[PDB]
Amino acid sequence: AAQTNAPWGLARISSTSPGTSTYYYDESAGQGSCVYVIDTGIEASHPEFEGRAQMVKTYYYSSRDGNGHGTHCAGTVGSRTYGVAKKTQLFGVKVLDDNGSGQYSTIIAGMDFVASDKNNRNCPKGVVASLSLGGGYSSSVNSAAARLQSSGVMVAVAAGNNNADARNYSPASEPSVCTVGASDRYDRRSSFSNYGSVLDIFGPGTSILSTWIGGSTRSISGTSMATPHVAGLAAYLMTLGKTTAASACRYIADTANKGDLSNIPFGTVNLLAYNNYQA
Repeated sequence: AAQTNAPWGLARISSTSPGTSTYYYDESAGQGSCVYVIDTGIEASHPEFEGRAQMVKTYYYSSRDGNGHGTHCAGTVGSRTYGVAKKTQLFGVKVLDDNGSGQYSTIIAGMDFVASDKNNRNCPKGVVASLSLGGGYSSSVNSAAARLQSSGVMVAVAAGNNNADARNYSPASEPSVCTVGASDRYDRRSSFSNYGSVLDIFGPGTSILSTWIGGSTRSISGTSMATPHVAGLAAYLMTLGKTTAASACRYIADTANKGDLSNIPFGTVNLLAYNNYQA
C-alpha cells in the first residue's frame, strides 16, 4: 500500500533515505494487534480513528482527553492518515490529567492495569503499550515497566526531552523496555532528545502532524512523538508475524537504518526505526 503526501515521519520509517513523502506499508496495517496509549486519554470520537479507538480506564473525574497529547500520540500509532498501523486497535489509559501531569503511583497503577486488562481484549497478533511520558528516576516506575514488558506487552517509552542522558529518567532508564529518541526530517537528532547507552532506537520526533482534540490536527515535537512511531511499528511487525512482544525492540534495532543520523553522541546507538517494507 502507498499513502501519498504522508507526514514526513510516516514516509521516513518506510524509507532508506530522508526527504520523501509517501508511506509504504503492508496492507495488514496492524490488524489483529492492540496498542495501549498510556497518556492523557484519547478522543475516540475523532473520525481519523474510524471507531477503532476507545477509553478503557481513567484515574480522574473523566476519561476524556482534555489536553490533546494522548490523542496526538494515538493518532501517530493508528489513525487512518497520521498513523503507522492504520488497522490496529487503540485502548486509552488516562494516567495523566488534562495538564499532562500525573503522580508516579497512578502511572504505576496504569502499567499494572494494562498487564491485566490485555486478558480482557482480543489481540491475536499481540499487544503493545506506548508510554509518551516520563520524569525523574524511580525504581518503582522502572519496575512497573519491566513487569509490563515481562507479561508479554511490547513497551515503548520516551527517552525524554531534556537533551541529557536518559539514565536519570523513568521509565526511560528501564533496560528491558524500548527507550525511544527523537530525530528530525533531516536525519538529525532532535535538539531536545535525550541520549545515552539505555536508548534502543530513534524515531521521527520533531514537527509530527497528528490528531488533536476537537476533531482537529496539529504538529508538535518531542520524544513523546517518536514513541508512537515505534509502538505502531511494533504492532505492524507483530501482525506480519515478523517478531513478538518480547523481541520486537530487538528486532526493530536489528532492521533499523544504521548510521544515518547526525549529532548522535558517542555511546548512543545510531539506529532509526524502519519497517523494511518492499512494495
